[PDB]
Amino acid sequence: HSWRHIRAEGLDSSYTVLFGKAEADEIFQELEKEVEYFTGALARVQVFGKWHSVPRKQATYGDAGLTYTFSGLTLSPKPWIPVLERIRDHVSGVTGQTFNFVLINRYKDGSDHIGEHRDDCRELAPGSPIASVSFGASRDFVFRHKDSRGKSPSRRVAVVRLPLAHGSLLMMNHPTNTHWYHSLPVRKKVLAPRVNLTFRKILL
DNA sequence: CTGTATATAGCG
DNA sequence: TCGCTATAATACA
Repeated sequence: HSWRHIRAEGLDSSYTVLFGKAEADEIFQELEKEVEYFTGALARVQVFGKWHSVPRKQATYGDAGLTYTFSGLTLSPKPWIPVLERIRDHVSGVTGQTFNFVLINRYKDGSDHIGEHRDDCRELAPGSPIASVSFGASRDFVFRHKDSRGKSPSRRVAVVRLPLAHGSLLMMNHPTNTHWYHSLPVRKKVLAPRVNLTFRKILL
């Protein structure tokens, strides 16, 4: 109900805290108990011609039949579990949006990270918002405009930086993900784990 | 003078 | 400790 609006050219997101500390703690504990992360061949991706194990853990849950593909890796969704349905439904209630899929990224500490990218799958329903819900350690989240990259950038739109707190929701609305890359950079001083859930509308 | 795109290495 | 550019080899359009 009270949102910090994050706006810039082609950037339209909003940030709010959904859950107090006690409730966020319970949910975090239950996520740590219940979520099953991919391992092995389902945790390696191909970027710039080389394969790497991802510097974090990932899981996908959602409706049957959906798939999620990026960087040479295809993930199939595990059936929904109660903790994930409760979060999905709370976010849906607060936003008026619906989601049929969630990507979970877990960062064991500040050395786990995710590189710059846009969430612009073919399988992502056109114009649908992405709901990013975070539990555990606060981590810095960075938005960067496509045109501001690489030595002599075309222009210089300033980076937008947000800490995402325990129990928070970041809604990324169209067309944020057509124009802006995001990442979760390494933060060596962070010692504790963070679990991020990104709820999405995926096309069958 | 001139295609576009994408995890760590190797700097500074 | 952080953040910059270049780019593991292709795959396009």
